[PDB]
Amino acid sequence: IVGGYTCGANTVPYQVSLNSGYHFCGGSLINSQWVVSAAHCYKSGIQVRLGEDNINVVEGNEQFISASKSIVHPSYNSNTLNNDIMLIKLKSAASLNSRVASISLPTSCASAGTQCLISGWGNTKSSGTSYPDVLKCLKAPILSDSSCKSAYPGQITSNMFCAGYLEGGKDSCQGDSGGPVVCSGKLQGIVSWGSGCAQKNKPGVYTKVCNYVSWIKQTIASN
Ligand SMILES: COc1cccc(CN)c1
Ligand SMILES: [Ca+2]
Repeated sequence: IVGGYTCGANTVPYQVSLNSGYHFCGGSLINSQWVVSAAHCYKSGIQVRLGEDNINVVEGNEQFISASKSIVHPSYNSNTLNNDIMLIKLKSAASLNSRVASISLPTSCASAGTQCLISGWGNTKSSGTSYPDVLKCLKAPILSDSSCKSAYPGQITSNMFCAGYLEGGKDSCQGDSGGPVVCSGKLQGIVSWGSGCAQKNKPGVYTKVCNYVSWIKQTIASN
């Protein structure tokens, strides 16, 4: 997260870190046994880390649970990043509490201008590289479909939305991938793509979760 703030430990209880020997992506806990992430975050050997603030230190609220299965969306296209969503099932159910908690799926899609919270452990520089140990947060509005399409001609599908600031300076970044965009207590987005971080006229692009609720529910009910 570029241009954000330190969230504060365990203030984003659905936020998870996906670890394959190191943090590589974020995710969102949506029930005791399942995580939503980006399809581009797919790899084998994933351990889900919940209850994290400083990802380099054991601080006492963590649960580390290996994934038993990953399910990438059937329609994910890695080139276009259309349908950039994946589910990850935990080997064991997480113990839910104030600091480890699920986030509700959307019942409605959020509109442009809605204010959301985007979070992650990704790079904090628009030009350099600095990775924070503690969770970073950004408050950002959903952008209009027209402005998003104008920003990225030819690339925005009905399964994507833009959020952020056309002026630059505040954005998601590498390693934030897969993480949450939450608006009014519901997971409306997944950190997906962009062109660099925090550049003018290149806001972040997010998977449009409301489009996937039926798939998510059905998949969970049978797996
Ligand atoms: C270029 O790498 C990125 C990864 C996640 C999100 C974004 C959006 N600025 C960019
Ligand atoms: Ca930790």
